[PDB]
Amino acid sequence: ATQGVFTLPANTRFGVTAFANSSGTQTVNVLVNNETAATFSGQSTNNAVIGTQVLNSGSSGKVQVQVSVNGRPSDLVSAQVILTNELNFALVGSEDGTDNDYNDAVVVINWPLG
Amino acid sequence: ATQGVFTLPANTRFGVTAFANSSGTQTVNVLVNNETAATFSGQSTNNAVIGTQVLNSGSSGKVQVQVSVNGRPSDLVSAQVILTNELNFALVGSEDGTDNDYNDAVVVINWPLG
Amino acid sequence: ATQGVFTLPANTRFGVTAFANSSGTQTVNVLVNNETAATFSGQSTNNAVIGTQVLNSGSSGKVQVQVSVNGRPSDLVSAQVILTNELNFALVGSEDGTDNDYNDAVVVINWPLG
Amino acid sequence: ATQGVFTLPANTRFGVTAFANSSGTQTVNVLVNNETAATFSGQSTNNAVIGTQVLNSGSSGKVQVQVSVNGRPSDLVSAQVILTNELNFALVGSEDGTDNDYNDAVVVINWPLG
Amino acid sequence: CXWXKXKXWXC
Ligand SMILES: *C(=O)C[C@@H]1O[C@@H](C)[C@@H](O)[C@@H](O)[C@@H]1O
Ligand SMILES: *Cc1ccccc1C*
Ligand SMILES: [Ca+2]
Ligand SMILES: [Ca+2]
Ligand SMILES: [Ca+2]
Ligand SMILES: [Ca+2]
Ligand SMILES: [Ca+2]
Ligand SMILES: [Ca+2]
Ligand SMILES: [Ca+2]
Ligand SMILES: [Ca+2]
Repeated sequence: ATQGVFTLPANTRFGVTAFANSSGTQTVNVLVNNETAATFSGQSTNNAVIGTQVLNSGSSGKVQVQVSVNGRPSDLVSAQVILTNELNFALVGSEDGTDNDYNDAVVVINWPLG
Repeated sequence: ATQGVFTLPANTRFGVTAFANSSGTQTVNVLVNNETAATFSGQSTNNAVIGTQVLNSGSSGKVQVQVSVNGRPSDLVSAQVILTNELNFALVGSEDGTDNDYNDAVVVINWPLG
Repeated sequence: ATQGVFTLPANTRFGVTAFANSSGTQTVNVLVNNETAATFSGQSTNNAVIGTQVLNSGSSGKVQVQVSVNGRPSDLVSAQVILTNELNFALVGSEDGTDNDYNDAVVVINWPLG
Repeated sequence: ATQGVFTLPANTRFGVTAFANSSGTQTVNVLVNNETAATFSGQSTNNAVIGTQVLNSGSSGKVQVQVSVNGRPSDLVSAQVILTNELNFALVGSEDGTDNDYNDAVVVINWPLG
Repeated sequence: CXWXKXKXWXC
């Protein structure tokens, strides 16, 4: 099944934040309505916050996260969770190798803001 | 129900990161083995990272997130999510007032690292 | 924070299923748009399905779960999770006593159907 | 990434319940320690319960859900959610066709029981 | 933050 794709409420501010846990340099792209809105990159085996940014979900609300390592796409896992019917998290893990720890790039999207 | 308390695997590194969305100054305390292991403080209405750190879960694996504004505990919501039976997120939202957006401090704990 | 309250997409069929794990008789009421739409009662320490029903979320999409034992409201915990941006679960646990297993009535709402 | 595989605490009872939303006959297999522990088969386009059972997680705690239709494995999505650090849900959706509603068989695993 | 009149008389 498709992973890393989330439908947010339209034209809503959201945060996106990426963590690295791999010997490989991660590249995280965040697309909003199929346009590149953010790109984060870094290399850490200790959860460095290689990027954080406030974006807007736009007219469509479609947000997609893609992860790659030196051009090679990583396998993605994702889900969205809602607490007290109001606080939203969209979660992404990724695997760039063979150990299947799926933490090589971790991406957390949160909304509402403010 | 208790919120903001998570049983992690014993003696294991985890990441903790906090974001702020409030006019009030947020104080986030992370307890391991019932003692304060990290404290983050900051003010933002635009989801600014007010702290990020890697900690060890201690002998018991018990991790507790406490959020307060000028010494008064905020109301917490929380959950843990596991993706592909391996990647763990422990998620906390908090409400310091009456609008119930529960984003006033948002805390993300993730493991495993590395 | 309020628990057991979920905003569903409007005019959408959904399933609700209640399980019992308690020495006390559980009463589960499901309200749609503030009106009782289903009610299940039963005692089990074996996860019996004390009721399952298909309902429509209606114009409001507002769905609330009430759990009580002999007329005393239980302490509810809840969250919503979405898989591959399309499959939804609204999850409820509840505690009627002192041991805090929060399984005494468990309610799962799922959509879409068909 | 692997889906439908969950690690439960050892020697622990859990509930498994399967719902159908498809014109095709669903067969749901539940494996414990890689051996078939329960099988449900049925058909419904109205979320009917095609099986519910109490199982034990055994020495290993490894539980795997498989779904097929007319002998063809369905694509799975899954996750685990923990509420108030105590109540566990392991959730599975499956897709037998092309509309990607991932509800064709829905499997809910919950623990602890009792 | 707080329980308040006028965005904050009360705290
Ligand atoms: C205090 O109650 C108000 C406070 O700050 C506001 C700007 C808004 O973020 C609100 O959610 C927060 O509780
Ligand atoms: C919540 C708060 C903090 C400091 C001063 C005033 C108020 C209402
Ligand atoms: Ca890896
Ligand atoms: Ca890694
Ligand atoms: Ca608030
Ligand atoms: Ca706020
Ligand atoms: Ca109980
Ligand atoms: Ca119980
Ligand atoms: Ca389908
Ligand atoms: Ca279907």
